[PDB]
Parts: sequence; C-alpha cells; structure tokens
Amino acid sequence: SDEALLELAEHIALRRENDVISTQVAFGELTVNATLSGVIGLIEFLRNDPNCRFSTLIDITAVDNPARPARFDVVYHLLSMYQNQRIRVKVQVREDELVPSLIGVFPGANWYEREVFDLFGILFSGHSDLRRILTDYGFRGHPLRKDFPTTGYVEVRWSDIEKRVVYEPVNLVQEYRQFDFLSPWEGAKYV
Amino acid sequence: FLLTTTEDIINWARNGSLHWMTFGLACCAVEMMQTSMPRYDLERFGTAPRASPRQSDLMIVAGTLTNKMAPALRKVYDQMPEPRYVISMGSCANGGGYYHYSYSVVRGCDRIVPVDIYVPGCPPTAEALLYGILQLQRRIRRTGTLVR
Amino acid sequence: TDFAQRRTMMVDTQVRPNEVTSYPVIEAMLNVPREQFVPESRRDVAYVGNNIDLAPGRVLLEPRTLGKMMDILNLQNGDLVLDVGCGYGYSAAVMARIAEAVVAVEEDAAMAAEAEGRLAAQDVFNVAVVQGALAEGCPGQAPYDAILIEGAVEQVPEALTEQLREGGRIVALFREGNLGIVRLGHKLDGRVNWRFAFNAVAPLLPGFARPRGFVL
Amino acid sequence: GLVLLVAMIGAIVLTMRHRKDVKRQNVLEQMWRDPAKTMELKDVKPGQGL
Amino acid sequence: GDIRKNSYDDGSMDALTGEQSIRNFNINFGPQHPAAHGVLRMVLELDGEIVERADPHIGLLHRGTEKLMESRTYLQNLPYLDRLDYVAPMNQEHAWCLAIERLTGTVIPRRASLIRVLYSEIGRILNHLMGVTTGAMDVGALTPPLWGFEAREELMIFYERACGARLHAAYFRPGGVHQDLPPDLLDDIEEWCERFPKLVDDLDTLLTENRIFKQRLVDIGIVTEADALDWGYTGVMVRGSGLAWDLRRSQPYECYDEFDFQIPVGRNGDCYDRYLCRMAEMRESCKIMQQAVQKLRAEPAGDVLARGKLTPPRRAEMKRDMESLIHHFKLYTEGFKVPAGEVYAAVEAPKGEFGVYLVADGTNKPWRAKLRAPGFAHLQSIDWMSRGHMLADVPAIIATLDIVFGEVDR
Ligand code: SF4
Ligand SMILES: [Ca+2]
Repeated sequence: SDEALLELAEHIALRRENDVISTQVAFGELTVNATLSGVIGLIEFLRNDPNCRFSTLIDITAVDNPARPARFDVVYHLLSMYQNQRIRVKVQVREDELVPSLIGVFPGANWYEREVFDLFGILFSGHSDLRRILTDYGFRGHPLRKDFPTTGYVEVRWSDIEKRVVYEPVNLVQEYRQFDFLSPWEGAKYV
Repeated sequence: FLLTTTEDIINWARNGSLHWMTFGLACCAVEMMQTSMPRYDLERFGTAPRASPRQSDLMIVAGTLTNKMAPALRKVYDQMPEPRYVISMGSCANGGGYYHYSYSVVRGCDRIVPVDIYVPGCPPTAEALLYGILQLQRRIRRTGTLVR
Repeated sequence: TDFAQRRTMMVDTQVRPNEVTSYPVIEAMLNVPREQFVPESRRDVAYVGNNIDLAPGRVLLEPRTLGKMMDILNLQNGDLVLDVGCGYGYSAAVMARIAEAVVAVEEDAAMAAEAEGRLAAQDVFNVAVVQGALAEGCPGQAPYDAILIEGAVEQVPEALTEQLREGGRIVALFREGNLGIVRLGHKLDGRVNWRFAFNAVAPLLPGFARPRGFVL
Repeated sequence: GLVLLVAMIGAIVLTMRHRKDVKRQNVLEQMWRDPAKTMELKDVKPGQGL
Repeated sequence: GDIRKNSYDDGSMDALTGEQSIRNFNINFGPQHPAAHGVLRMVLELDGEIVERADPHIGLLHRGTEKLMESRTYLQNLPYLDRLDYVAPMNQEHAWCLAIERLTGTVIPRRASLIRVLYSEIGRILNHLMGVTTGAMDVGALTPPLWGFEAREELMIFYERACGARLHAAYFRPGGVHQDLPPDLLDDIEEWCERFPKLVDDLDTLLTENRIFKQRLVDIGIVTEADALDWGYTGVMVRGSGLAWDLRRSQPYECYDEFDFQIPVGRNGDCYDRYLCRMAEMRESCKIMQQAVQKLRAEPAGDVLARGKLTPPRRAEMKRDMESLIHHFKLYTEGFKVPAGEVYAAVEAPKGEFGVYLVADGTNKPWRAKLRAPGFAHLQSIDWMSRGHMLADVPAIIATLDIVFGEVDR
C-alpha cells in the first residue's frame, strides 16, 4: 500500500499540477497539500476520477498554528469504498480569508463547515446556511483557537431577580491547573 | 395527633407515587435506564416515568448540563407543578465533572435548579441511583409537609 | 447567488427559533435584502450568523441580535423610531417596514452617503438619514417612541435618552468586559429604567465608552 | 339511499385531490416484505471493498 | 427536493399557497421529548402532520472535549473517548489507542489483541441491543426494551469484572489492555453466549413478522447507494442498502482476519432492512465472542501491555526494580512522547466508522485531536430523509440512524 499510495500521488500531481503543492506518504497515509484556489476543483477530481474514486467525504476539520503566517489548516478526509483507499487534503488558510464551500460536491460538507466556522472562525463562501452549530446562541469567540482560554470568559447562572438564566463573568472556585511535565531531554535517534 | 399523621399520609402517598420526568442528558441516562429495567425495576416502587413535566414530581438531572441546554432544563423544571424534587445524578450534574473547566458547561446543575439529593459516580451504578432515590424518600419523610 | 433562499434560511434558523414571535418582524426580515446593505466585499457572507464588519469598530449586527432586538421593542404602525448608528441602513430598512418613520443617525459620512443611496435603491421612503455624532442622536425630530442603538455601549448619555417620549422604549447592548447584555429601557416619570433582555456581544461604539481613570 | 349516494358522489367530485409530493407506502406490500429475501449474509474476504 | 408549496395530482393551486409563507406550523421536537434522546432540539415544519422541513439544533451536549484534550497528556485523554458514544465505550477507546500506536510504531501483545476483539464485539451487542429495542419503543412496542436491557445488564457486568466499571471502562490502553481477564470471567462469557441467540429469537418472534412493526418500518427512510455517498454514510447505514462494506474486512485491524463472521446487507435500504441487519450483526458478534474466548484459552500466558517506554510496569516490578519505579513515575506524570505527525485511525464502531484525527508534535500532549463521529454525518441527513414523511415516522427515522449525542456534539 506504500507503493500504491506513492503511485496514486503521482497520478494526482500529474493530472492536477496547478492544484497540488506537494504530496507526502507518512505512517501509511497519503496527504496532498493543495492551493486554496484549486481545492474544490481537486476534490471534485478525486471524487470522480476512475483511478481515485473518493466518493465518501469522511470529514472536514481545521488545525490552528498561531506561529505560522497562514495560521489555519483546513483538512479534508476522503474515503473510497470502491478503490478501498483513503486520502487527506490540506490547504493553508489565513485569518479572515474565505474558504470556498464544498457543499456543491458533498451535501454532507454543510455541517462540517459550520463546525469549522463555529470553533475556528473561518468563513466559507458559497454556504447556504452558515451559522454556529455547537456553541450557545450568541457565543463570543472561537474556542478551538489556541489563544482562546479553555474555560472561556463567561458562565451561566439562574438569576432569581431576572427569573432567567443569565451570563456572568467566569469565577472559578479552584483555578485551572496546567502542569508542565515535559522533560528537558529529547533522547537519541539511533541509526 | 392530626396534623403530623396527616403529613405522614401525604408523605406516604408522595413517596409511593414518585413520578419522574423522562429527561436524560448523557451517559448518566444509560444507568438511569438500567434502573428501570428488569434487574432493578424502579417502577415496582411506584416510581414511574412521565413524559410531561405537568405530570412529574421528580426531575433526575442525569448528565452534563451545557450552557446552551441550561435554559431548557430550567423551563421544564418551572413547568413542574409543586411539589417538585430534583436529584443530581453523576459528576457532571453534581459539579461539572470531567468537563468542569470547559467553556460550554454548567459547573453543577445547582446553579440552575435547587437540588435535593446528589448521587456520586461517573456514572453512578443503577443501584447507586436507586439508593439515591430512597434517600430522597427518607428526606421527604423527615421533612415533608403539604407544601413539599 | 440565490440570496432569497439564504434570506429565508436565515429567518427560519436564526430568527424564528430565538424567541422572535412578532410576525411583523419576521415579515420584514424575510423581505429586506441583507446583501444590498453590506459592503460589496461582504456580499457573499451577508447571511452568516455573525456580526459583519462595516468600518473599524462598527458592525452590522448578527441576525439573531437584530431579530430579538426588534421583537422586544414592539414597534407600532404609528411609531417614530431613532436608529443610532445605522451603518449602511439594513436595520433602518427593516424597521421602516413596521414603524411609521425612522430617523437613521450615522457618524461616518462615507456610510451615511451609502445608506442614502442603498435606501433609495430599495424604494424606502420613510427613512431619513441624518449625519452627525452617534452619542448626540437627532434632537431636531425628537421625541421618539423607540430608540435602537446598533452597537455596544458602556453608558447611554442623558442627551440621547431625553429624546425619548414618555412611555418610549430604548434597547441597547451593554458591554461589561467580555460580557454583553442587551437591555430594554422604559421611560417612566422622566427616568429610563433598564431591564435584562438577553445576552449578545458587539464591539463598542465610538462615543459611548465610560469615564475610566486611575483607581487605587 | 339515493339522497345519500348523491352526497357521496358530490363530495368526492367536488373536493378529492391527493398530494403527489409526499412519501406513500402500500400497506399490503409492507406486509409482504419477506425478511429472508430482503437481508442476506455476505462472505467478505479480508482487504475487499465494494 | 422542496415540498413546502404543496403539489397536488389535480394541479390545483390554493389561494393561500400563493401568499408568502409567514405563519408556518413550527414545533420544537425535543430536547425534553421521549424520542429526542434528551438533547436534540429538532425544529419541525409540519403541514397536516407531513414533515416539510426538519432543522436539527445540536450542541446541547457540546462540552468542548476537543479543547479539553489539548491540555492533557495522552493517557489523561483516554477516558474522554469513553464518553463520546457512551453506549459502547471501549469501542471508542480503540481508535485513540490505534492512533497512538501507529504514530509511536508500537506492537501490542497477542492476548491484548484478542481481548480487544472480544470486548469490541461485546460493545457492538451492547449498542445493537440498545438501538434495536429502543427503536422498537419509538414505534410503540413497550416490551422489547425490557428484554433487551436485561441482556445489556449482563454484558455491563462483564465490563465491570474486567475493569471495575460498568460503563466507562478506561480499559483499552495505548499498548494493549490494562489488566488480564480472570479465568472464571471467560467461563461466564461463554455461558452467556450460549443463551443469547434465544433472546434474539424471542425479539424476532415478537417484532420481525408483526404486521404493525412492518407497517412502521418497511419503505420508511429509503436510502440508495447515491444517497449514501451524499451524506458520508458508514456502517449499517450503507450495509442496509446492499453495500458489503465493513472496516473489519475492507481495512482490517487487530486480528479480525482470523475470525469467521459474515456481513449482513439489505436489499431495499429502508428502516426494516437496517433493523434486520442489526439483528443479524448481533448474532455474528456473539459468534466472534465465542471464537475469541476459545483463542484466549488456547493462548500461552503473556502480558497484556507492551511495557517498554509506552506503558507503566507491573506493580510488583515497580516496587522492586529501580528502572521500573522510574518508568512508573515518569509514565504516570509526563507520559510517553508521541513523534510529530498526523494520522487518522478508524474502527468499525457499533454506530459506523469512528475515527480519531490526531496531530502530534513530539511532546506528551496532542496538538489537535479531531473526533469523527458517525452520528454527526447520519443526523445531518435527517432533513433529506424525513422530508415527505409523516410526524409519526420521525421517531422511527431517528432510531434507524442510531444517534448518541455524546459523539454528535463532543
Ligand atoms: S457524570 Fe460521567 S457517566 Fe454521568 S453524564 Fe457525566 S461523564 Fe457521563
Ligand atoms: Ca405546504
């Protein structure tokens, strides 16, 4: 499957030269780095091409990398039940950059893009129903960004005065403890 | 005497006919369900489920209460006729549990509704919940009046 | 783009389920094109469930916030409404379909001029755009039955709440750090009494900050 | 009896219509579904996809 | 694919249908609703009880698991997996262990591999018993859940005897399984397997050929192969339509190659087919459990954890040997480091393909942990699936999709 995945990666790199930035095969998985402007065209090719028939969209997610000029990665996981193979597609996205929506290709991409928008704040263009899907109504912020606190900023309580569940600033009886165990020794890479 | 024995009869009827709202939030609801299944048969105590809050005397908060869910739990509690009792089941409902430090979780359901009994565990076993329900019955016998 | 489907979806999934029952508000939001009232660069994201940035420190509020804000003002066919910080005029256009007339106050001459052009292009005629500082309102046409402030405040100046009729309603989003509270005010015996309405967030409007100096 | 028949004919003539855009089931065909024919076990060899 | 404007076979157009739809029959179906699993707020638009729009509002059980995982070590994150598809917790633990084992290049002992297959199939029965019999309760059958959950009670006792917890085992570990099974537990699992087919027959006698049951499921929620590919269907959601796809065979993991079992598939792809598939899968899992117990008895005594640099030593060694005490101290505080890389490890979970997308960066904590729940993709399709059906069919459709919201919301 390692030779098979390398052969498949050449087929994609050849047929979609301008979409593909590079390919990698690590830990038995093929990853394709693609340009933002060509990701929809490439995923469409992967879905429909005979050699690579990736007709199941497994999921879409994002990864935050604040140290990088384009801080976000958007990652597409696709499965082919007919060819019995998997592929990962990665695109680098800058903050406030728009990502084209995949709902034209996969109707089931709709909720995954809402989740990326909710938890990372990445907007998708061409999305019919783009609204928060997992956080509370009117939530401020995007919790899966590395610079959002784990406990957030606000918490709810039932107020006897307002007879409502209201938000208040977070007050922790015991503050979150973040132990740092990491050793100053990397170890060796023996040949 | 008349009034204490009257309360005893009221507490006897309320303990023997304790109907709970069909309301399960998470994996504490799995063990709550096992409590009503043949091995334990919660209903043999007269403690039967009711779909509507208008017919419920007992709310078992069985699972994590998120911020988004908190208004809905308060609403159905508010629509329980009185007397109404609340059991907090499991770590999440008791104090937030494994998600205590999350941005989207209520750190204990007693921030939303008053609680009568706390059942510890993650989840409490079906038997532990049954014990907690009987501790609520002791509490009502000890302190129950016509008001509650 | 089929903006009509996006508009209907926005009302169905972002307005109706959020305790917006006033059918005049639902009718208005189903008809006023949101994309016509955003900068051209934001046109494709006009119906997203978030605040749209109009200018530095200024936003077009999220559909849930505006829907709930208008639903609790409870506007009448005979009402005169002051819309503070109208931006490109989306909110004024929606309220114009319910109230008798709207005085839209904008402080950026660029947005005030665009509001007039876009309001006219949608054939909205009971909306007058008045250019000036937001914190001043428009006292020339006062008193108003309702005042809507379209951005976060820390305090509402007395000059602004004096332009409110007795029995008038004012709705403002208050900011306390990371917490935003929409409050509904009622003018009684000359005093505006504020009450909690719901929680929502927006950036602070310029001119509505509070006086904050050294504290030991 | 004929007065009642006229009412039967009239009501159906005047009002009868059926939505053609909803999902409908034939009850007798639902009851004829044979579990032996509708589900079967497959010997899928290791590594084999569709 | 839009039926809100009614279409009649006589072509008639009502005056009211001409007006724009402002006053629609919208109803909150859940969260506090017996068929809504407690945390589903589905907004339904009804027209004479015909479902014309279904708008699931989820996140009422979103707890920020993926955020909480980023500040914990790999071992501290293992119990979070238990609480996603919490009906069958060890099956979800398996994806986390497989991902770590792949990135670290670790080989788990043979006995641990057999135990993982054994308790994974227990989880499949635990899930299918819950799914099938509460699905029956959704169409009004009161009794099936009582019979099924007695059998679940017995399986939860097998959970407790392996790890000390009835539900949230935390039993599968990176490097194998925490503890070995007592010999008397293997005898009891074998004894339970001999009885279990009788319960499956009894449930089949009560339901399968009942005319009411057939009229509530046959030709309801029909899924074609093309629909399956629109919505990311996996598991029984594709097998019910006749696609013999099962990750244990197509992309084998653990030691499933050497077990004998078959893949049930449906021909019509409706709620009735998926019910029959789940009943058949329960029989197949029972057979696997029987083979695994036989293999475990025939195995030579061995360890259940890989030890080495990945798992703590045994307690007796920890209290005697200096190296073991250090490895115990370090692995319970810092934990192993996972080399930089990204993997997606998937299993055939009872509800479909469950996967973990793990981004490691060489430290002792995950950089990113994305959890792929099969129910997230299945629930998203309820609007398409329920359009055109009646309100009474909605609980059956929610059942057939096999939704648990611990994994939908995470
Ligand atoms: S306390 Fe434990 S078992 Fe109960 S809902 Fe929370 S995580 Fe699940
Ligand atoms: Ca209709």
